[PDB]
Amino acid sequence: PELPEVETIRRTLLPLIVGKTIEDVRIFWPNIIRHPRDSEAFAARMIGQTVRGLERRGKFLKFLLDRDALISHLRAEGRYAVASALEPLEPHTHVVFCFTDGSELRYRDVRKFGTMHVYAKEEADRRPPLAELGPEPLSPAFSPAVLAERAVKTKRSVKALLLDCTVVAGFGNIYVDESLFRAGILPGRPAASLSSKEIERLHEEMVATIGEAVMKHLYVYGRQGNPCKRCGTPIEKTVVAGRGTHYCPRCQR
DNA sequence: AGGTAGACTCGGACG
DNA sequence: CGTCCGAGCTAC
Ligand SMILES: [Zn+2]
Repeated sequence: PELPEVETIRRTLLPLIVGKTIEDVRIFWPNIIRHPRDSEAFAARMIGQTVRGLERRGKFLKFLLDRDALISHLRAEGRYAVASALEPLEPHTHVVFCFTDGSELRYRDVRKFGTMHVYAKEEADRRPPLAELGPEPLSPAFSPAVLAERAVKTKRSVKALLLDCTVVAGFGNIYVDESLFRAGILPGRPAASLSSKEIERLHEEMVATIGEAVMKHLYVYGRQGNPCKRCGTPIEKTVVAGRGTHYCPRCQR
């Protein structure tokens, strides 16, 4: 899931778990657990804590308990569900939080690619994976000025810059390509090559693109070989910043 | 110094 | 049957 979907998960999951108390934590793929390094310590420490809140930073979910925060990243295919301990688990369920009311918060991930870290709440923001995370794209903290300052100081492409979690939080591949198309900027452009006008336009399209998605369709992403919706030129796909990258070679320069 | 590329994690889809 | 893919500690 991308940022807007993670926000939807945050909003919908919270009422399904708030106020529940963890009675057991079962782990079927210990590698998902990144901190504490020992999955048995991870399980032991959460037992007895009650869920108090659920926040989002970038694409990270931050479960707030009594003493600890659980920081979870789902990557592309991770998913949470709340269900009865009496019913068989869905396939690819790797971690289950069992509540005293007989319900469970289950984490599934066919790719086994997501991560979990638990720290005392007051430490979470200054430890991985939240440490050094950039500002929320929809916050005043993410400004043209902030974007301009990062862009001038790097030799990287503008696409690489936008994918950098320290620059802006959780702005995914799809939204990078869409925003660059909407701003009329080629993804392979050196970030430092962007004018003030272009940085302003890019910031504006980033906010509009992800903001529109958060409230509730694609110009380029996955549309290679099909006509641009604005000019009819075939959309092209190449590798930029180590990712599949889609663009219109007429609309973007 | 620290910015930056590479290694790493996985299994479904693809040739 | 190998190769590809991609979000977010190690080593030049
Ligand atoms: Zn076009």
